[PDB]
Amino acid sequence: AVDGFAIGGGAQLLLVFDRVLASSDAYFSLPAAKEGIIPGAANLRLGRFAGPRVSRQVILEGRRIWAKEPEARLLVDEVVEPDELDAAIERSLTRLDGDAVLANRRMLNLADESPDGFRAYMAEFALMQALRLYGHDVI
Amino acid sequence: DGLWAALTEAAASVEKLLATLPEHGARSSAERAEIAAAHDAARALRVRFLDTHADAVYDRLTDHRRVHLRLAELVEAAATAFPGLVPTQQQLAVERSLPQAAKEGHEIDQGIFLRAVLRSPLAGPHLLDAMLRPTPRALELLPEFVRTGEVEMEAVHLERRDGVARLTMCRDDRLNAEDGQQVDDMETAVDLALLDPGVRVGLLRGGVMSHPRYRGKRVFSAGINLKYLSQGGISLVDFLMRKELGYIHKLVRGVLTNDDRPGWWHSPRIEKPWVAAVDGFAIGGGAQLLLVFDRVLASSDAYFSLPAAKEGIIPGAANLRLGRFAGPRVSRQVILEGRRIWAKEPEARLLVDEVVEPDELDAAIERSLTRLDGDAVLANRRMLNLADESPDGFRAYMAEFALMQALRLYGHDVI
Amino acid sequence: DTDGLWAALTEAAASVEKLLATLPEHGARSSAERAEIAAAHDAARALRVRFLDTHADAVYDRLTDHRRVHLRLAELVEAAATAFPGLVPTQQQLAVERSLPQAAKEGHEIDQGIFLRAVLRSPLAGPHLLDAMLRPTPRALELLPEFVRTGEVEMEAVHLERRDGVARLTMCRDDRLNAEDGQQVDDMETAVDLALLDPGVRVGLLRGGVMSHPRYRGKRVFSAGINLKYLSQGGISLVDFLMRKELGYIHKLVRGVLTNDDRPGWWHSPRIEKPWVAAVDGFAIGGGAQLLLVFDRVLASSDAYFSLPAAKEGIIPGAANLRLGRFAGPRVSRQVILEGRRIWAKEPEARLLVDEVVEPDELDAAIERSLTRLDGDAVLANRRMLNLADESPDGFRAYMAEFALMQALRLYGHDVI
Amino acid sequence: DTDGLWAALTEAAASVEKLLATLPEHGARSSAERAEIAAAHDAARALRVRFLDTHADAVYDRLTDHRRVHLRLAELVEAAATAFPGLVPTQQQLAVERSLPQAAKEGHEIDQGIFLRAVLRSPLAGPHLLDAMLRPTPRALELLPEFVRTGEVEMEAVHLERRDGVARLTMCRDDRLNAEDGQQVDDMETAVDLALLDPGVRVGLLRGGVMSHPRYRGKRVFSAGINLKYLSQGGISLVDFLMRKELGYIHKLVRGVLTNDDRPGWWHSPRIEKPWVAAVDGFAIGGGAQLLLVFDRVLASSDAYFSLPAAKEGIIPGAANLRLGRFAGPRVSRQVILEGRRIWAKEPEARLLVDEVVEPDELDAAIERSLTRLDGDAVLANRRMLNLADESPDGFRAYMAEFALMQALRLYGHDVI
Ligand SMILES: CC(C)(COP(=O)(O)OP(=O)(O)OC[C@H]1O[C@@H](n2cnc3c(N)ncnc32)[C@H](O)[C@@H]1OP(=O)(O)O)[C@@H](O)C(=O)NCCC(=O)NCCNC(=O)Cc1cc(O)cc(O)c1
Ligand SMILES: CC(C)(COP(=O)(O)OP(=O)(O)OC[C@H]1O[C@@H](n2cnc3c(N)ncnc32)[C@H](O)[C@@H]1OP(=O)(O)O)[C@@H](O)C(=O)NCCC(=O)NCCNC(=O)Cc1cc(O)cc(O)c1
Ligand SMILES: CC(C)(COP(=O)(O)OP(=O)(O)OC[C@H]1O[C@@H](n2cnc3c(N)ncnc32)[C@H](O)[C@@H]1OP(=O)(O)O)[C@@H](O)C(=O)NCCC(=O)NCCNC(=O)Cc1cc(O)cc(O)c1
Repeated sequence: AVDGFAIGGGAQLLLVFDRVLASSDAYFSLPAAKEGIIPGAANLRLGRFAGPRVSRQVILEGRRIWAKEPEARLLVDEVVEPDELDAAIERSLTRLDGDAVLANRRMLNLADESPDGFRAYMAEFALMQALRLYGHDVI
Repeated sequence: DGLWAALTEAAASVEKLLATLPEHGARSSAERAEIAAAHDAARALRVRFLDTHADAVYDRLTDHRRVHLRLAELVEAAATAFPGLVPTQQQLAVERSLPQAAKEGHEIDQGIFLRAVLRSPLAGPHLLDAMLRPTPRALELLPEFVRTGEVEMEAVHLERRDGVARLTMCRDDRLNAEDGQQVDDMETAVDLALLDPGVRVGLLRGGVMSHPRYRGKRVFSAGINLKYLSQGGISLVDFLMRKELGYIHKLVRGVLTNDDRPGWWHSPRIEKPWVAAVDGFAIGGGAQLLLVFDRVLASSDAYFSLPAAKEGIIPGAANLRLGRFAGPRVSRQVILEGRRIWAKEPEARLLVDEVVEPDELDAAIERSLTRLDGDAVLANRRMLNLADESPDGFRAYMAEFALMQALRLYGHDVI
Repeated sequence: DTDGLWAALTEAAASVEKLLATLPEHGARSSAERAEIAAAHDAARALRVRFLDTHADAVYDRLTDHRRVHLRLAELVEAAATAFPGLVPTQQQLAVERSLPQAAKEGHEIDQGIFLRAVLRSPLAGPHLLDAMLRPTPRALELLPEFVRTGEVEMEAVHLERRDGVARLTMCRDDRLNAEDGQQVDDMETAVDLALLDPGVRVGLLRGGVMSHPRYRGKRVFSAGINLKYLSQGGISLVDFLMRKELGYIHKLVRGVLTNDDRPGWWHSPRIEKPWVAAVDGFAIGGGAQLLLVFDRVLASSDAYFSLPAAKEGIIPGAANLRLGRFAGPRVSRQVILEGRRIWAKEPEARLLVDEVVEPDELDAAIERSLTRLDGDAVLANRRMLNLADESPDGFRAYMAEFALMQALRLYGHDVI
Repeated sequence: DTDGLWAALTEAAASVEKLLATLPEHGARSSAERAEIAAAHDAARALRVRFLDTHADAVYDRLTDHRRVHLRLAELVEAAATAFPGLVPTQQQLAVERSLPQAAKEGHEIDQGIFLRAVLRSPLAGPHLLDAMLRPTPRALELLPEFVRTGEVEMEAVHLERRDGVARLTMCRDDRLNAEDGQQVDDMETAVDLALLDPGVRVGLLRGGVMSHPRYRGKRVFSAGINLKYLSQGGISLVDFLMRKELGYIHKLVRGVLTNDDRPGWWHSPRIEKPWVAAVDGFAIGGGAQLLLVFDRVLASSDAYFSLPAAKEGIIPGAANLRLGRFAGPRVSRQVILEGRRIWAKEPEARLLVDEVVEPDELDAAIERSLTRLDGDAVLANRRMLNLADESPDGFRAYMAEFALMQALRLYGHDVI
């Protein structure tokens, strides 16, 4: 559930949950673009959520999607006024209970992101990131 | 006929129980029920008298539509020339002293009056024309403003620059929360802006806020001051009416000037294009005004509402305009169900023109003012308004408002 | 008299009077026999107009003791018939007419059309006749007390109910998909009237009940429009249905009912008005979808649509021509009306007439939460203000004037049938 | 008459007449000499107004034997000139004014603007001058028979052609991408009267024919704005084009043509109207897109765009300021009219001027299939009732009245040139 805002790792995590809720006053970004480091596994996942086009407007040009703009539905599931977010949230948890969800979830992930896919990506990350750490402009 | 005195004994009885009874708050139940019944018979009579004698009453107060009188002036003049028809200065004074919760609702009479006046195809266009003429305090500070280029006033901060009359809502305490003193600095900011030959385009925005929840950030407006509302600080006439017949109307049609300066035959009114920029949010009157500018800009983090729906009062002339902006369907989701359109949701484009990130709003705004310069804009603007909202349309609406609002003022739940 | 028209008209008709009297019924109609009856009619109706263009207010003043007695449509046209023979059909003529094969009638209702129009075009009569069809009907004034004590009233077309401060109206014609006719128009006005008066009703509700016909069994439909049956046969009445609907209850939903100078606060609120909510199941077609443009809040179920179908050969769909515009734009409206387009609840342009489009298994819940959001005494004030800005008393009056003679024309235009 | 506002005016026109006749030719004039002649015009025009605010109906009654003779714009202003010297330019002065460049003209048209504005504000002469403009023109009337015969007219601008009940208009001006001008407007109205009085036509269609200019060779092109070069050069007549085309043919596409009490049913339909379908190829700029705001069905190509370019330095974009808001809302219409926005065929908001958008490949078949959906009778009785609610008689006239003098002032505004 997103209150206020999801910037950076905050946003990165939203690409791994089964259901994302956010109050209408929210927005999301990774706006480390011109100087910051690589935003984790976002470069690996944001693609499958909002295409290569948006994916780059976000991560490369530093754009941010506002909770209420149409394109926010590529990342979030539900968007409601903060003074009803609580119930939106509760009524949410009770919908993913059954063991039917455990199975379907599990297959869906097997399709979205696979073992080789994550491994290959995390490999290059290990180094790429290192270097991006000790890089003049990020420092 | 003999309607007058009829009305008179009516205000008579009322005047009576106006002393015999104990302070409001300790009456009972044929105590209350009796004053209440009284008033009704009186106000009921105030109406019948005016339905047939408004034009007369108006003619006597203005030497037959020969002297333009602003709202305050007109109602006052009405009081001393027709005791019982509308409250006197002092009478109101007693009222304003008490808290909006315990008043006898004497404003409702001004509501019944001002209504009948605007309902006439003779008096109404005149009371209106009269509320379009430059405000004295404005003609007072004009020369000083023209030479200075800067006028500092409690709620508003005017400033001419590059041909722009930039107004800046600066309640560095209270989120520009409107109040009948702002409605004054505001109507003066507009006039000066319109009469300053050096101004071509107007700009309305919010200054930086001092309050902790918003220190260092601009805020457009938080609607009306809910506080003074309960306390008895929101004048039906001096604020709620003066507001819609005063500056807000000027932003549409301009300042009715005196036959002086070449062109008056084709343009008795000086109008200019205005541009509103929204920072943070436009709640209430803040939002209401956005339905009258030539160009609205807003940072992507903004939203708008009038979310007085289940208890509050009528949101000004919104009920009259929001329709033409977003259909009867949305119009009601906003005003009736209390919904708010977020700057970035698609439906925000029914109200705003441009929406950009706050760290580029400044340029979006500048590049905006330079686009409404030519005299081609003055003409096209003027015709567009003639189509969108017409004279009869506004008059009819403002009429019923005069009363409807009055009553919505002294209504249990709003209080 | 002086004018002269009253005699020209009095004779012009006198002619038709005879000509009809002599010639046989229709179809026998030798032949250009008709061209004569034709011309007779045209010269007569042409005269009915000129007379009223200059004497409507008078004629109206005599029928209502100078705008001093409120008379409903039926009453007014009847009163007109006996006091100005030739101007408008008599209870009898209409009888003869209302018992023939629509496609073979002289078209006397057209006379009723020329009257309703001139009467509404007048800024004198106009307001008065309409404030007369603001006023609550007798049937309801009569039924009110039992309603206040019971909270239940089973009528033929509608089923009224008071539950939780909500006037639940339920168009219940399951045999025809809530078709349309004078009894329906009579039950709806009565029902609406009862709602508006019941000091126990804060908000109104209109939904269709479950249908019993085999095509849509178990489910419920909002309305399937005007009963075509009864228009073919003849006999969708121009005055007891078409005009009544628009000036009576449909207009009450917008301005409330007009009460006598009884209660305290009349001087300021002569009419009792409350918000209304309409929920759509299955569909609204025809008159049904016409109503949608008068409701404060509106729900439909995902899998329905809204259309006014008669594009190429039907009639005029009431005030949908004065209202759709304000709702979806000049192109939308001409699409819906002129080219019979249909809109589905789940398509974008649907949010132009619908406030919420909710899965059928969730509709009950949505409806119930909306009835709880239009409570206040502010919502009543903001409602009255908004309707004033949308549909000014004048615009409506004007549109109804022409509609009465135009719908009348369309009600007989040979093609219609 | 007695209040002698006329002698003031008369008196004033002289001070102008003297100053001109005794001061050097325009550009030869000194700063002071400029300020003086200019001061005289203002005092004169200022007086032209005051006189008419109180005597328009009179002046109008004398020029038309008390609203008893319908006179078109040209006729009326001419008649006004000879019967009230000083009120409005004579044919001669208009002749001279034309001889020069916009900006050495004394701007006499402004007077015709003050005149036309006074007449239209009058609830008496207003609707009367407007009915005279709806009457069919002498040229059209002249050609009505040969059109009924041949089924084809071919004027310098348009090219009319009956075909299946369709009055196919085609603004063929390949030389200029169909830039409006004085003649173009004449043929347009003639072409529209023809389509309206020819019983053979049921549905009219406006479309731009193939171009002949190298840049566009081979492609059809709806419209490319008003003929500029004349705005520079002095061909745009405030009356014979700007006003005519609004009060004339463009208004006939809405209400049709007012006939005489000839054929039967005139008592209920004094005007003959029919549906229209414009089709946009390439683009629709200026006056062109102004036309789309009154059609019954707009077809547009995929590559087409719409705009009202007369933004920064120009003249009012026609009754567009009266209609645009109704199709796109106050924030649309200003973006388009004030800021100069341009709407493309394939973008979302194009659906709020256009009904269909199809690839040039198939636009041709599409236009056809729609030409056969407005055939109906209700499609006349729906059309007519929609246009009444869309744009009121008062509403339109109010606009026109202020347009006449606001636009007259634009022709001469310094920027425009
Ligand atoms: C805007 C808010 C949501 C901000 O929430 P926060 O971030 O929670 O800030 P807050 O801590 O609440 O407020 C910041 C600060 O501003 C003050 N503030 C905020 N809103 C107001 C208003 N409306 N008045 C006065 N002071 C205000 C608030 O009191 C705080 O100072 P403190 O009380 O000392 O703490 C909140 O302030 C709020 O809900 N205000 C209610 C807004 C409102 O409902 N206005 C009602 C509008 N109703 C009309 O305009 C009616 C109207 C107006 C007209 O002009 C004409 C007409 O015909 C009809
Ligand atoms: C709704 C439908 C599409 C349903 O299709 P199906 O699922 O195919 O059901 P059906 O088998 O056709 O009909 C089910 C059932 O309802 C009956 N039914 C359905 N519609 C009607 C109508 N309109 N009248 C009478 N009975 C009807 C139908 O006759 C069936 O019973 P049977 O005849 O014995 O079989 C169909 O019934 C239909 O097309 N109805 C036409 C709807 C229509 O065009 N109404 C016209 C509306 N035109 C107006 O309201 C004009 C108007 C009304 C006003 O109120 C005011 C005004 O000023 C103008
Ligand atoms: C359409 C264009 C963008 C086309 O660009 P291109 O492909 O670059 O073609 P061009 O080479 O410029 O023009 C092709 C050809 O058509 C001629 N042409 C194009 N537009 C015009 C106009 N408006 N007038 C005359 N001739 C024209 C142009 O002069 C060329 O011939 P040449 O001059 O000999 O070369 C261009 O022609 C253009 O910008 N025209 C300006 C369009 C314009 O602004 N019209 C102004 C509209 N303003 C109104 O209608 C105001 C109005 C009209 C009314 O009817 C009523 C009313 O109340 C108010």
